[PDB]
Amino acid sequence: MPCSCKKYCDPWEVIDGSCGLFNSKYICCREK
Repeated sequence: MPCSCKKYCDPWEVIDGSCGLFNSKYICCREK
């Protein structure tokens, strides 16, 4: 996956959506 599901992003990555079941997690994709 180019993107990645995490509760919070990386110092080099930024949010892009909401993953998980009740959207609890976030679809964080690379800062490009």
